[PDB]
Amino acid sequence: VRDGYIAQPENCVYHCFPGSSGCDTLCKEKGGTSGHCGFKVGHGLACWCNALPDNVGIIVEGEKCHS
Amino acid sequence: VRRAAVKILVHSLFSMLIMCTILTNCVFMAQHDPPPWTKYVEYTFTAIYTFESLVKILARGFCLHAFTFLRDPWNWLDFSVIVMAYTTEFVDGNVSALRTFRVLRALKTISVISGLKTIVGALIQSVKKLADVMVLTVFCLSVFALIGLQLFMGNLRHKCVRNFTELNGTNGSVEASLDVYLNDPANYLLKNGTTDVLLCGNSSDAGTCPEGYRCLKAGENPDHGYTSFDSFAWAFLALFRLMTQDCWERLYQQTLRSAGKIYMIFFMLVIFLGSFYLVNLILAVVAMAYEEQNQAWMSIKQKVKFVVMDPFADLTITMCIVLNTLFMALEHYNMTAEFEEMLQVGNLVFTGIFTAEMTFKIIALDPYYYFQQGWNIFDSIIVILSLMELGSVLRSFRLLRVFKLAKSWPTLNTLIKIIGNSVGALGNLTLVLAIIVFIFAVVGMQLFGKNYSELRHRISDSGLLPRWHMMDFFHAFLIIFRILCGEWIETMWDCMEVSGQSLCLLVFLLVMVIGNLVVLNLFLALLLSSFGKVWWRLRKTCYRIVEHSWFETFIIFMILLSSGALAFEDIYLEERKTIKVLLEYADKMFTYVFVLEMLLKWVAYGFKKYFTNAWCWLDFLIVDVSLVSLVANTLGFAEMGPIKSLRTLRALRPLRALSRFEGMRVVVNALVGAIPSIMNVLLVCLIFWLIFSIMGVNLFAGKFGRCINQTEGDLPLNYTIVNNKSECESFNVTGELYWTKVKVNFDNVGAGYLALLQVATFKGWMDIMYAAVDSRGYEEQPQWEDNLYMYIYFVVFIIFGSFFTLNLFIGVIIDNFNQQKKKLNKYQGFIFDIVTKQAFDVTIMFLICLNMVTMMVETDDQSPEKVNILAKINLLFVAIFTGECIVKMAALRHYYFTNSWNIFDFVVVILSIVGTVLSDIIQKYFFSPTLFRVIRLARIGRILRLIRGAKGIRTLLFALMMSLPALFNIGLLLFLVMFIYSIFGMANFAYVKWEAGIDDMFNFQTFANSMLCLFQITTSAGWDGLLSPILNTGPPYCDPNLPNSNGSRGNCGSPAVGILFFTTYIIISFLIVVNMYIAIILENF
Repeated sequence: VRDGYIAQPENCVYHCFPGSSGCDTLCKEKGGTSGHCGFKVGHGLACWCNALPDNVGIIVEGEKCHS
Repeated sequence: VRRAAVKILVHSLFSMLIMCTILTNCVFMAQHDPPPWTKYVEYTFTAIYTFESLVKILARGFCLHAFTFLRDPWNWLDFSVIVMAYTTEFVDGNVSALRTFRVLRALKTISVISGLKTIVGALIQSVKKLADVMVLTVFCLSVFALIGLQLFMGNLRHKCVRNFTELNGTNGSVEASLDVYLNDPANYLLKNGTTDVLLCGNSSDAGTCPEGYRCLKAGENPDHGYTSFDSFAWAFLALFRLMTQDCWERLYQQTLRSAGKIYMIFFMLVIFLGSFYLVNLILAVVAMAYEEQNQAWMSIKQKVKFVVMDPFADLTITMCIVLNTLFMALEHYNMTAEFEEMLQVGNLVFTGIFTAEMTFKIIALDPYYYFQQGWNIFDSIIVILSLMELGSVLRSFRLLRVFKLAKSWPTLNTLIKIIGNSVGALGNLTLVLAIIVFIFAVVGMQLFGKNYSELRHRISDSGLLPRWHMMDFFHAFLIIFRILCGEWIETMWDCMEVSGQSLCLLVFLLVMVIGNLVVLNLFLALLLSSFGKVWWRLRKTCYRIVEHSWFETFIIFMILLSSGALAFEDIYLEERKTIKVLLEYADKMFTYVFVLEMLLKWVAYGFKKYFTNAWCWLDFLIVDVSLVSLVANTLGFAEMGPIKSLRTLRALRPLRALSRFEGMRVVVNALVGAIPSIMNVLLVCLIFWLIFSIMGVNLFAGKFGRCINQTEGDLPLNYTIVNNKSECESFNVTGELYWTKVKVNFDNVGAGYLALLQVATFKGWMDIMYAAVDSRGYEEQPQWEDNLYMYIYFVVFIIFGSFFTLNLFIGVIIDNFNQQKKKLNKYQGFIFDIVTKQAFDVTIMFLICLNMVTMMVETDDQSPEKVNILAKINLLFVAIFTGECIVKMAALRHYYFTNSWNIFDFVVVILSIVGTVLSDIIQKYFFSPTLFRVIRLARIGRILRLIRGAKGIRTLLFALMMSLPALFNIGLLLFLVMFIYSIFGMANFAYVKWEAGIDDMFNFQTFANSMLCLFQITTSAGWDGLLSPILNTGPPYCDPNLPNSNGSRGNCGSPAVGILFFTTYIIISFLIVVNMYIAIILENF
C-alpha cells in the first residue's frame, strides 16, 4: 500500500537514536517488522520498520513536511 | 598644409564653432519625431563633425596620427560618431538598431569645454576608487537577499482566492485547478480602494481575508512580477530597494501582510542596518573625495548733496519689506472683495515706496558710478519688474525683495552664498550634472520613446497617457529628475512593462548610480565650499533612602511598569474587563508612588536644589497632570470640558525614563543643547519656504479643488459635464457631485507650508503635483494636462527649497558641532604540521563559497527532482562542516582556545544539525530551518580583515564598528519616541476611517498595530498616506457621526491635531537621526 518511516503529523518523521533501542516500541506498535534509522533528506532522521498499512501515517513527499 | 591645419584648428573660432554645433544638435536631437523638413540638417552636422575630425587628423600630419595623436579616449568617441553616422546613412536593412547612438555627440561638449573633461575624468576616477566598497556592499545585499529569500520565499504570492476549489472540476478547467486558481484574477480580491490584489496569510498575525475568501498561495507574482522575494535574482533587487529606501513602505506592507506582523523585525533589522550602512558607505565615499582634495544746473547739484550725506534709511526700509512680505502672506483662497481690493492697494503703496527709494538712491549717490554696485543692480531689476507687473505668476515678481534682509541676516546671506556658489566657483560641477541629465533624458527618450507610445494601454490604468513617461523630451527630463530624487522603482516597473526587463534595468540602474553619484558630488561640493531635632532626623533618613540604589532601581522598574499600563489603554479595553479594573487600581498606585517620590526629593535637597534641574521640572509636570486628573475624579464634576485632554497627556510617562537612563539622558541633552543653533536655520528655511508658499498661493489658490461624483472617487470630465465650481453646483441635482479640494494644497500660506513639506521630503508629492500641474483656472475643474508646465515650479522648488536648504542645514549642523567641540599521535602531528599553511583555510572558504552558490540557486517550487538534489547537497554540506570543525578542533592542544570564531563555528553547526533532525515542528514555529545555514556565510568576512590589498573596506568596517554602540543608543531613543507617539496616536487616531495608509492591518487601534505604522514613518516612508485619513472631515469621503464603542463618535480624524502629530513626528525623527548620525561621525573622526 503506502509505506514509509516512523511518521509524525501532519507529515514528517519520528526520532530514532544512534543504536538499536531507539523507538522500537512505537513502530512495532504501528505494525512494523524491520529496524534501522536513516536520515530523511530535508525532513530528518527516521527509523524504518516495514510492512506498514495506511492505518498509521508514513513519509509523504512533494511540497514540504508541513503542519 | 599640415602647418595650415594646425594653425586653423587651435584657432578660437573653432571652439565656439564646434560648441555651437553640438549645442544646435542638442536642440534638434531632443526633438521626438522631427518633421522631415528642417530635420535633414543631420548630415550637415555629420559634415561639421567629419570636417572637424579631418582637420584633427591632418593637423597631426601623417599616417601615424591615428596611432600616437588620437590615443585620447575622448576622440575614440568622435571616431565613433563618424563611423556610426556613416553606417546609418551610406549603408543601412534598417531595423533601427543604430539610431539610438545619436546622443553620443552630446558628450562632445564635455570634450570641448576644458573643464568638463577634467570633471568627468575625476568622476570616473572616483568610480574606480569606490570599487571594493561596492563589492562589500553587493555581498551584504547577497547575504540578506538569501535571508529574505528563505524567510518569505513565495510568500509575496499569497492571494485571497475566492474560496473555491469546491470539488470535481475534473480537475480545474472551470471558473464557476491551477487554470482558474491562477489565471483568473477575477478569482482574487483587490485591496480596499485600490487596483491591487489582496495578500493574506496562514500565520495568526498575518492579515486575513473576509468570509468566503480563501488564502491560497497560487497566483501571479505580486505588484507586477518584479517584487517577488522568491528566487535569488529578484530577492537581490527587492533588498537593494530596501537599502536605498525607495518606496519600501509599499513592499513592507505587502510582506508583513503575507508573513505576518511578527516578521516586522526583519524589516526593522534591514531598514535600521541598511540605512546605517548606506550612511556609512556614503561617509566612506565622501572621505575618498576629501582625501583626493587633500592629496592635491546749480539747483540740482545742491539737492543731491544733502540726501547722500545723511543715511539712516535701511532700518526703516528693511521693516517695510518685512511688512510687505507679511502683507502678501495674508492673501488666501477666498479673500473678501473689500479685503481683496485692499490687498492690491497695499502692494501698489508698497511699490511706490521702493521706487521712490530707488530714485532717491540713484540721485544721492552717483548715477553711473555708485549704481554699478552689484547688490543695487539686482534691487533695481525687482523695482522695474514690479512697475512692469502693474504696467498668475505676474504678481510674484515682488517676492524677490525678501532677499534684501540678507545684508542684515547672517544666515540668509550664507544660504545666498550657497546658491551663488553653485553657479559660481563650483559652477563646472553643476554644468556636468545638467549635461548628464540631458544625455540621459535624450538617451532615455530615444531608446524607450517608441515603446511608451505604442504600448500605453499596458502601463496605464485607463486609456490615457501615463502620468510619467519618456515619450516627450520634457517628460523624459522629469523622469530623469525623479530618479535623482530617489524614487526610481515606481517608474522602473512601468518602463519594463513596455520595454522589457533587459534594457530598462541597464539604463535605470545606470541613471540611478550615475545620477546619484554626480548629485552627491555636487551636493558635497557645496558643503565643502560653504565652510528642630525631629526635622533634622527626617532629613537624614529621607536623604539616605533616595541615595540607596535599590530605591532608585525600584522607581526605574516602576516607570517601566507605568509605561506598560499605557499600552493596554487601546480600543479593546471594554472587552478586557479584568485588566480594565486592574489598570484603574494601578493608575492610582502609580500616581501615588510618583507623587511620594516627588515629595521625597523636596525633603532631601530642598525646593531650591530640586528645581534647578530640568529633569525634575519635567518629572513634576507629568505627575501634576496625573494628579490633576485624579483630583478631578475624586472632587466631582467629571466627564466634562478638557478632562479627557489631561488624560491623553499621560502618554508622557515614558519620558521620566529618560532622566534615569544614562544612555537616554546623554543623547537627549546633546540634542537639546544644539537647539539654539538649529533654530536660526529653521527661520531661514521658514523664510525660504515662505517665498514659495506665497508664490504657490498666487499660482494655485483655488485651482486645486476638483472632485466629481462619489461613486467614481476621482475627477469628472474636465471639458465635458463639469468645467467650473459654479457649474458643478448647477449640475448637482443629484447628491453625487461633491466639489472637494485636495487634502494638502496651497490655499493659505499655512496650508502652503504643509504642502511644501510633503514635496520637500518627496513623500506624497505626486498627489500635490497632479492637482497642481492639471490646474486650469481659479475655480475651474482641472483638465488632464492643461497647464502642464507647472512641474517647473516644483523642480525649481525642489532644487532650491529642499536641496539647498538641506545643504545649508547640514552645513550649519556640521559647523555648530565643530565649534561646540572647539569652544570647550601520528595524526596529531600531521594536522599540527599542515594547520599553519594558508591553503588549508582557503579550502574551507571555497566550500563555504560553493555553499553560498548552493543557496543562491533555489527558487520557489523549482522542481521535484531539484529539491531532493539540493537537499542532498545541503545535507552533505552540513556534514562536511561538522566533520571539518571536529577534526581541526584539536590540531594543536590549545587550538580551540586560540580563536573565538572557531568556537562560534561549533555553535552554528550544532544549531544546524539539530534543525534537520528536529525539522518536523521547526518549519512552522521558526522562520525556517534552512535560514540558520546562512550564518556560515558571515564567516567569510574574517578573510576581508586578512586581505592585504584593499584599505577601502577597512575604513568602512572600522567606521561601522566604532560607531556601532551609538546606533543602539539612538535606536533606543527612537523607540521611546515611537512608544510615546503611539499612545498619543491611540487615543486620538482610534476609529479613523480606513482610507489610504491606514488599512486593516496597519491601524492606530492597538499598540501592536500602532508601532508598525510609526516604525514606517520614522524613515518618512508613507507619511503622506497615514496623514490623509486624519485630515479629512465631513462627507463625501468621511462620516461626521458614526456610533463607536468608545465615547469618541464618528470615524473622522481631527485635522489640527493630525497635522500637528505627523509633522512634529517627521521632524523630531529627522533631528534625532540626523543629529545623531552626524554627531557620532564627527566625534569618530
